[PDB]
Amino acid sequence: TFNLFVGDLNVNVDDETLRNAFKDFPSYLSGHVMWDMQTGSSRGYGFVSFTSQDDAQNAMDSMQGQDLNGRPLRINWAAKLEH
Repeated sequence: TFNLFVGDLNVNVDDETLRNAFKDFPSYLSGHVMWDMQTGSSRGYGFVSFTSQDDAQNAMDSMQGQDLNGRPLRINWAAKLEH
């Protein structure tokens, strides 16, 4: 699969909100907002999965810096979180 890291999420963005923003893009599979399992609070980022690399690439480019709940989406290829 081909996976996007979606950053700069408003802490009020839940799974439903994130999924609704990406649901209709070609090859979309799923979306999840990350939250701190010791507090329950959103980490302000999430992931969106696709069957196709080209389709994940286009969804990223289409949504890059677009506003969701007042905050610009900061999108990149999913990768190990640093530091």
